[PDB]
Amino acid sequence: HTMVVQAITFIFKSLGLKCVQFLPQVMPTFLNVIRVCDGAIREFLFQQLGMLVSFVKSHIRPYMDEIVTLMREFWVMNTSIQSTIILL
Amino acid sequence: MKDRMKTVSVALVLCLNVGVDPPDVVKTTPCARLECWIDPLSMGPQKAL
Repeated sequence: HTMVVQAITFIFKSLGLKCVQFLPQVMPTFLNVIRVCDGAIREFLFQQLGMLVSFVKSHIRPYMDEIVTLMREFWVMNTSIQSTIILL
Repeated sequence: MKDRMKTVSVALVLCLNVGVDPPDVVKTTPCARLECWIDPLSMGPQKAL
């Protein structure tokens, strides 16, 4: 998991705004992984999602309806997840 | 109000190069390219202008 996610983030950074064309393929799976992954890596996924959103800016639009729900479901007042969510 | 200077002429200079996106344009889904309540894509590059 970790190496694959890091590779995807690197590719998006290297491509620049050209990477927007890949959102229909990546996001529908990435969010599902967040939904079903183990807690040990969910925090990492939130941090990488943060960076991904930063890279794609206003094109994230159609996915916010689900991103906000994932953010609310896991906001359990645990200091670590709170810091990660606040940065996100 | 003795100073009654008035506008006599208006110059309309348009650079609406329909069909061409400058390289610094971010596109496209929310672009809402509606100008003077016209959507240029339904008419073509000359009629729309």
